[PDB]
Amino acid sequence: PTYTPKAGDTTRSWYVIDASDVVLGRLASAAATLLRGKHKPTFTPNVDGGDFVIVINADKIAVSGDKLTKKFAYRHSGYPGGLRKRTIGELLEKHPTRVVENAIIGMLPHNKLGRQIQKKLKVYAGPDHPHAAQQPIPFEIKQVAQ
Amino acid sequence: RINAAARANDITYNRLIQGLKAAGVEVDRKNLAELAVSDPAAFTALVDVARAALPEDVNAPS
Amino acid sequence: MKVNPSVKPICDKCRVIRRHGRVMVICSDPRHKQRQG
Amino acid sequence: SRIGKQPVPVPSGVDVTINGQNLSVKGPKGTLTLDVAEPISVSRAEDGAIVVTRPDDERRSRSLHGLSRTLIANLVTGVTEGYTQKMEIFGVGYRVQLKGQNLEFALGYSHPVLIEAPEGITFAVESPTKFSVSGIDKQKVGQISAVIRRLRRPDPYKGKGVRYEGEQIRRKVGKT
Amino acid sequence: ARKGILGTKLGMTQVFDENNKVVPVTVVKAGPNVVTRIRTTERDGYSAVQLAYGEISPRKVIKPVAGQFAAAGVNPRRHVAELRLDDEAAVAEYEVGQELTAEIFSDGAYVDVTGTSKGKGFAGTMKRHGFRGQGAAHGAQAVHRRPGSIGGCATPGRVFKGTRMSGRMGNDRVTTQNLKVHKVDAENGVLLIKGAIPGRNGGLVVVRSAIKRG
RNA sequence: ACAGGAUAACCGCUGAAAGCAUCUAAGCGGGAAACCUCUUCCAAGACCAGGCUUCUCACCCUCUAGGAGGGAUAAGGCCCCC
RNA sequence: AUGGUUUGGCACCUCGAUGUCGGCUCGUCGCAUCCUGGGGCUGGAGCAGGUCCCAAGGGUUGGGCUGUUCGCCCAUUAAAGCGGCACGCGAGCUGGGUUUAGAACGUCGUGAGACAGUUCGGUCUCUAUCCGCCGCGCGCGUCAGAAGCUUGAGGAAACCUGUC
RNA sequence: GGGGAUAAGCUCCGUGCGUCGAGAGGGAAACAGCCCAGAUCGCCGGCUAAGGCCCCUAAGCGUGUGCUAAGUGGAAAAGGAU
Ligand SMILES: [Mg+2]
Ligand SMILES: [Mg+2]
Ligand SMILES: [Mg+2]
Ligand SMILES: [Mg+2]
Ligand SMILES: [Mg+2]
Ligand SMILES: [Mg+2]
Ligand SMILES: [Mg+2]
Ligand SMILES: [Mg+2]
Ligand SMILES: [Mg+2]
Ligand SMILES: [Mg+2]
Ligand SMILES: [Mg+2]
Ligand SMILES: [Mg+2]
Ligand SMILES: [Mg+2]
Ligand SMILES: [Mg+2]
Ligand SMILES: [Mg+2]
Ligand SMILES: [Mg+2]
Ligand SMILES: [Mg+2]
Ligand SMILES: [Mg+2]
Ligand SMILES: [Mg+2]
Ligand SMILES: [Mg+2]
Ligand SMILES: [Mg+2]
Ligand SMILES: [Mg+2]
Ligand SMILES: [Mg+2]
Ligand SMILES: [Mg+2]
Ligand SMILES: [Mg+2]
Ligand SMILES: [Mg+2]
Ligand SMILES: [Mg+2]
Ligand SMILES: [Mg+2]
Ligand SMILES: [Mg+2]
Ligand SMILES: [Mg+2]
Ligand SMILES: [Mg+2]
Ligand SMILES: [Mg+2]
Ligand SMILES: [Mg+2]
Ligand SMILES: [Mg+2]
Ligand SMILES: [Mg+2]
Ligand SMILES: [Mg+2]
Ligand SMILES: [Mg+2]
Ligand SMILES: [Mg+2]
Ligand SMILES: [Mg+2]
Ligand SMILES: [Mg+2]
Ligand SMILES: [Mg+2]
Ligand SMILES: [Mg+2]
Ligand SMILES: [Mg+2]
Ligand SMILES: [Mg+2]
Ligand SMILES: [Mg+2]
Ligand SMILES: [Mg+2]
Ligand SMILES: [Mg+2]
Ligand SMILES: [Mg+2]
Ligand SMILES: [Mg+2]
Ligand SMILES: [Zn+2]
Repeated sequence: PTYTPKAGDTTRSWYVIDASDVVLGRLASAAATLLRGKHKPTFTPNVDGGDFVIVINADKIAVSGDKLTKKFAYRHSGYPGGLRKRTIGELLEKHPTRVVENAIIGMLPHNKLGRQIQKKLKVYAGPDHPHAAQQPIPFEIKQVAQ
Repeated sequence: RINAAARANDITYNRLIQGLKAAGVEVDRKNLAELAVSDPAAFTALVDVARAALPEDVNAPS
Repeated sequence: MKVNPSVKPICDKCRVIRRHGRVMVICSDPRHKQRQG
Repeated sequence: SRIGKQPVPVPSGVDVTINGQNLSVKGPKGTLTLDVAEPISVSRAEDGAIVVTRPDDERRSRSLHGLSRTLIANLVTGVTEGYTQKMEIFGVGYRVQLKGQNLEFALGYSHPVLIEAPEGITFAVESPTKFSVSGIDKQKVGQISAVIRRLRRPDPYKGKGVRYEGEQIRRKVGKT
Repeated sequence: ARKGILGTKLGMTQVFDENNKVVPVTVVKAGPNVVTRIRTTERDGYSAVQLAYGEISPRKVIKPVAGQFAAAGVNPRRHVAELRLDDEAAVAEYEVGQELTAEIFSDGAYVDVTGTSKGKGFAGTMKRHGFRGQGAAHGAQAVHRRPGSIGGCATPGRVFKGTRMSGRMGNDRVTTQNLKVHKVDAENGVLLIKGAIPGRNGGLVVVRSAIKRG
């Protein structure tokens, strides 16, 4: 019998990650890995082992190429011809957090356990957060050289 | 689980397996995972063994 | 603004230039002005 | 590129201070500041000359060396003596004058047309249908020139409308 | 700035112009509104003024509502409704407990009046969305007056959310824009407006400076 | 509707690559019932369930003390009537 | 070369049932745009055109004739768009022809009958379970409980134009 | 290969062709017929084929050398282009 994690025995932790001048894709991938908890060696798909990750200053996120005017986030309200058209520039101008939020919702397991994990992520626009009472630990994403 | 443990110990799972084999260990991934979640100290020792058994150059054509 | 896929300098004076991928040719003779596409 | 390779000379009555990638040019006619593309650099020659430096021999540097050199030559020329762009209106009932910083025009439109002068540019009307524009920055001078040129549509038949000095208009006449 | 007032429709009438014409007009008794709260952006999230008007017996009014009014420092009001400001300029000229009257309006200013529409009850499609009635002879079979075809067929194979069909109509907020004002009362809070504003005699109407024209 | 912002096509200024020329690859501009707002309505089941006021804010019992089970109610709500 | 719309080929789905043309009501989408909007060029004096580019927001006749779709005609408007949507839509209606049973005409057949020739009349069923959709309610959660007021993510509505 | 138009998931032949039919498993999302490969049963063991190794999803956000600015990659021609 292998190991499966208990209900409350699982442990969380808080990290804050600035997004200034960070590549959107790489930041999203690292955030999703940490969110699901794959870094932890207690990972078990049925029960999340992730950590509350808080993203700060999300308006300065950067993307490669000329995407800044040719990325096309989509959605449809629900009625015929209710298709909605938007670009990264407009999205950042009007509601920034949505960019990273959509990026990571795409990565998370689209089942409901993933819909839940989605909760434990929070993204802000400016370099400040009312979550200062949880002592988040700065977490700069790095690669294992090889 | 093994990949998670190796990365937390600063090594990639494939390298852990390669070094472990090159050292000629006969333990399998079930025991690997159970240890990795039970005795991080033993997992650390095993990863040091794997790294030490890891040759100097990894890109050598030989 | 003659629009078509084959663009070529008409007289010895036309110029062929590029702009945002849409290659167009320009000349003092306004009639020559043609883009590609 | 090799256009920008030549050394741009600094006139005596000129001041230039550069920090980082930004540069500024001071003179009797005003001060202009611009930021150049990061990859290309530039040094201030001890002999009163301007030398723009391209860190590489590839696309960005090869293209931008001469670009920066010509931009600096243009801005130095503007801060030393400036530029002028005369504009004459040929046609009937075309009244053009200068009242203060703004401009009032009579181009035949049923409503009066007013153009607001951007800062740092000076105007003066010398003839009822002839006048010039005196400004420091070639960019603004040309921008205003084009803006007030476009207040009238192209005219091939009579050539009516505002036009530049050295501009000539093609002739066309219809039979019936 | 974006001033506002509540008021009641008590009837509606016509006046005879000095312009020598004739104009229908609605009686909107604009009782004196009372400011019972302030919306400071720094501490609430925006700028706006709280408003209340009317008279209710204290036993007819809820205890919490009475307490809130008392903390406001004004007598009880029959309902509560608050209008928004566009800048703190008009904000600084408003103060809790202040009384507001119809005087605020200078004649010649377009106005906007809005309030609950009439109670029409559940309505057939033809009346509701202005359909056309089918042929009532030549052989209709219990279909003289019903909607009829409703969408595509197997493509989209659905009924297209948004299709306008039968549904209880009326009795909801509605606004009429750009109504000319005609006469402002001062002594007894009355206001006369050209046209026919939505609502009902004894209904509640909120008036404000017109948006479109000014 | 007006107005505003970023655009289509289109029109441009200063510009080397390529001593020229060049609306452009650096930059800066104009540019339409098209897009986003502006106008009106719905709208915190927005599960990320928001924010602002005002009122009732402490009497018990018991089980076996771990938590839980049996009552007290006011603010207000319901029913009732017209 | 493109699209899959017309005439077509294949017979893979449906013969223990997939109702067919028009009309009526209702629409919905694409854009190869009919007008309205913005441009380039003219063999564009102007008005008025021609042509090509961007643009789908909105609007886009009524009658006489025939079952008609279509089309012609009359007379208007800025226009009277092209299409996709089971040649949109009969568990919403009509049955006018197509499409049974009578009869008849011409024609083929000695014949009985027949004729994508014509001509007259000829039963159109369903109380909505689910999805769907238009409205209106019940329960619970929003972390002590209540009455109010909201901010607004987020949806919806409207968006036409002539004449002087 | 015939016919069709070198069109059809078309039709008609040959294959000591293959597979499905009468075949489970993995890959190409989904997909008998295409690719890898034959399910006696069980094992909470290991090595591999095709295909893959940033996340959904297991595996290098690997090593070194070059190309691309087109989201080409991630639908297409005649022709055209400092
Ligand atoms: Mg009505
Ligand atoms: Mg009717
Ligand atoms: Mg009947
Ligand atoms: Mg009847
Ligand atoms: Mg040039
Ligand atoms: Mg030029
Ligand atoms: Mg809430
Ligand atoms: Mg009560
Ligand atoms: Mg068949
Ligand atoms: Mg079949
Ligand atoms: Mg069948
Ligand atoms: Mg049957
Ligand atoms: Mg049918
Ligand atoms: Mg049919
Ligand atoms: Mg088009
Ligand atoms: Mg036009
Ligand atoms: Mg034309
Ligand atoms: Mg169109
Ligand atoms: Mg529209
Ligand atoms: Mg259709
Ligand atoms: Mg049909
Ligand atoms: Mg239809
Ligand atoms: Mg159809
Ligand atoms: Mg039915
Ligand atoms: Mg049904
Ligand atoms: Mg029939
Ligand atoms: Mg018959
Ligand atoms: Mg018979
Ligand atoms: Mg005979
Ligand atoms: Mg015979
Ligand atoms: Mg009969
Ligand atoms: Mg029938
Ligand atoms: Mg029936
Ligand atoms: Mg039913
Ligand atoms: Mg909103
Ligand atoms: Mg063959
Ligand atoms: Mg066959
Ligand atoms: Mg077999
Ligand atoms: Mg198989
Ligand atoms: Mg599979
Ligand atoms: Mg076997
Ligand atoms: Mg999955
Ligand atoms: Mg993985
Ligand atoms: Mg590799
Ligand atoms: Mg690498
Ligand atoms: Mg290399
Ligand atoms: Mg592709
Ligand atoms: Mg190609
Ligand atoms: Mg060629
Ligand atoms: Zn030419």
